Order: sequence, then C-alpha cells, then structure tokens
Amino acid sequence: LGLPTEAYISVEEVHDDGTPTSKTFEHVTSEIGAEEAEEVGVEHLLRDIKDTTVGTLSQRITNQVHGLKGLNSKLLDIRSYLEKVATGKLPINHQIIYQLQDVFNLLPDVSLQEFVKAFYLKTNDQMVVV
Amino acid sequence: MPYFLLTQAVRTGNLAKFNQVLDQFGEKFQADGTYTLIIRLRHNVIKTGVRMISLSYSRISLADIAQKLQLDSPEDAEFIVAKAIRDGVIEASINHEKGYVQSKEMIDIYSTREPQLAFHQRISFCLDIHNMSVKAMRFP
Amino acid sequence: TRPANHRQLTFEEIAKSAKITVNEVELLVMKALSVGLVKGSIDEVDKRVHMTWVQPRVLDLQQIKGMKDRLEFWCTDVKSMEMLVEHQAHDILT
Amino acid sequence: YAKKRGWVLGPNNYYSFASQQQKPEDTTIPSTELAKQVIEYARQLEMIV
Amino acid sequence: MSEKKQPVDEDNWDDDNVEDDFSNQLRAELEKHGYKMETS
Repeated sequence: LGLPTEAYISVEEVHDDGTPTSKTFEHVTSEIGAEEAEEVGVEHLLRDIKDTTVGTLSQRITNQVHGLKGLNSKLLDIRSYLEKVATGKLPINHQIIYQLQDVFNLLPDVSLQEFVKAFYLKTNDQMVVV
Repeated sequence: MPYFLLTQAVRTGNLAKFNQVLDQFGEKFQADGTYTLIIRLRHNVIKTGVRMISLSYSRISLADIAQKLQLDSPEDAEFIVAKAIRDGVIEASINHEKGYVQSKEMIDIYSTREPQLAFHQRISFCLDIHNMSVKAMRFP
Repeated sequence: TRPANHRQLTFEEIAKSAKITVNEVELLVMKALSVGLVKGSIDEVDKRVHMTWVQPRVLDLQQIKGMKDRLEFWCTDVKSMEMLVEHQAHDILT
Repeated sequence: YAKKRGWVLGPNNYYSFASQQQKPEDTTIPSTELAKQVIEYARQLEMIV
Repeated sequence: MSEKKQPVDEDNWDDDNVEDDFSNQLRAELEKHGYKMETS
C-alpha cells in the first residue's frame, strides 16, 4: 500500500494532565527528499516504466485513483479504530476525542453561493478548451 | 419580385395590398408548386402583429392591443394571446382580473447551466469531424 | 444537536432554550464570539443566527455511535464513487 | 363539469386548483454526468492513434 | 455541373436592410416628426 518511512521524537512529559506519568512517543512527519547527482543514479537504475512528467491525461486519472485509494484506506483504518476504541479494548484518549470531533462538523457544505459560482467558472474553464 | 412583394405585405400589418398581391401572383404560386400558402399565411398575418407587440411591450393591456390590432372586439384578445401562448409564439401570461398581460422576468442564463450543454454539442461534433477527416486521408 | 444541516438557527429557539428574552440574545452571542468557542455570524434581515462551531469537547459513547455511522456513510460513498470512476475510465487508465 | 372535475360553485365563485410545478432544484447534484462528459472527452482524445 | 432538374431556371447598391426595417414611414421626417409641438 502507500506506506513510506515513519519517525518519532524523544519527549519526556507527564502524560496529559490527569493521567499517570508516561513517555508518550510523539510523531514527527517525514519525507523522502532527493537532491541532485543521485537522481541520475536513480533514473538510470529504474529503466522499467520511468513515468515521465506531466502525463497525457492517463497518469493524472491514476493519480486521482490511487490518490483516492489512499483515502478510503484511511477511512477503513479509522473505521476499524472506532469499532475497537469503545467496543471495550483500551482506555480512550481524551486528546483523540476532540481531535476527531473537529473534522466532521468543520467540513464545508453546499449552498446557493457555491452553486452560482461553480457554474460560472466551470463555464469559463470549459469554453476555452471547447 | 413576387416573393419580395409577398414578404413585404406579411411583415407589415396590411391586408388589402396583401390580397391584391395574392390575387395578382397566384398564377405564379400555382406554377411554383405550393398551394398551402392560401391557408398557412392567414395564420401568419394575424400572428405577426401579436408577436411584434409581445416582443416590444413588456406589459400591454387587452383593451389597448385590441385597438392596436384593428380588431374591434375587446373580448377575443384574451383568446388570441391564449392561442399565442399555447402555439409557442411568445411566453407570457394573462392576469384575468383587469387585463394585465405580463412577459418574461429574468435575463440571467449564464450561470444557469445554459452554456455547457451547447458546448458539449460543439466538442462531440468537431472531434467527429476530426476523426473522420483523420481516417479519410491516410490511404497510403 | 443539529449536525450542520440547518445551523442557521433563529433567535426564537435560543430564547426558548436559554429562557432569555429577545433583547438579550444578541448581547449573549456577542459575548460568545468574544470568548472564542464559536466564530459564527449574526443576521437580522431574517433574524437568524449563523453558527460555525469551532470548539470541540468530550462526548459520550451514545453520541459516538452516530459519529461512527456518519463515518461509515462517508466511507461507503467515497468507496462507491471510486467504483464509478474505475468503471468509467479503466480503458484509458492503463 | 361539477360532477366530473372541480369548478364547484360556492358563493358565486368557482375554485380552480393550481397545476404548476414546485421542484426545488440544486443542479450541482448532476455532477456525475459532467465528470462522465469530461472523461469521455479524454477517452476520445486518446486511445486511437 | 447541371443536375437534371430545371423546370424554369442595380438601382441601389445595398439598401434592403433599411427598407426591410423602414419602407414607407414618411421619409420627409419633418411634418409630424418636427411638428408635434402644435399638437401638444
């Protein structure tokens, strides 16, 4: 699946406020950078599909496919999480409780302003390509 | 000359010159090969007046349009417009209270899903012009 | 209680719930925006107060249940729409 | 017309029911057919050489 | 290139558009157009 490297940070706190003292490994985000003078050593070792830059409309759809295949995977993962976070398994974290709550009632919705604006610029974004 | 004399009297609101031209040029109208002009034009002459008025006036009464259309009957003016709205001459409505005849209200068509549907006609047609013109030429 | 569907609430329901008069709900919501638990707006051409609730809390499992269901409803739509794109555009996916 | 349809005579006044439409359109709902139209373009742009 | 179906078959430069618009609407344009003021 889509799973690159993962990293933590060395932190020493109590736990939160009202829980016993602990370590609580905190996560730091990661990336795989790539400088010059190694990509030529990288590109010459690939030589199998090589996936050239900006694609002719077929690579972009696959980018939206496995861009979304990573979305429902996180949805299924968090679905298995909520089905075991209360079903009687482990002490629920007070942190993660409001950390999930400010996602659902903070997503935008549809209105009249979104409607009249969308067909305004979709007409504009289309007719040139037309 | 005869058809230009024909479309002159039609687009104008005249009848006696129209019948005179019809009486003069009927021999050609039979020699051309259409006879249905005798029945299909008298609908046109009576609806040319109501289409021009409905295009011009945003809100004309029935008692005014009856005297404007030399009709001498303020009772069938509701019936003419009811034939005009039914036949698709103009989209209006009759307020049958004192004789209010309204017209269109809104002019916004742009952000209301008009242009994309015509544009989908333009893309699908011209790529079919394209691919047919592709296959028609690489014969060798 | 209302899940962001018709969060444009009128002054009448707050006056019923908080048992406060009409002439004090506006001083009420000016205080609440100054606190920082919400950043909504106030309209009076319809006299309806808009709510963009931004300050979450702890909740019990009974309100987790519907929250888990609205995750599954969100999950089963995002998955079903993925089946429609993969069905439609497979021939130029490669 | 009173027995078949309405037009019921009351206090010297008929009553005709309204036969108009009341459909509350949103029209961003047919967004699937639009994405269908966008994809079938690039289908027809590509896929034959 | 004839196509085997034939039964039978100057003054202005281009003035149809004005004449299709206005053919006979008192082109002297003075006697009612300039003389409304006696009527009102």
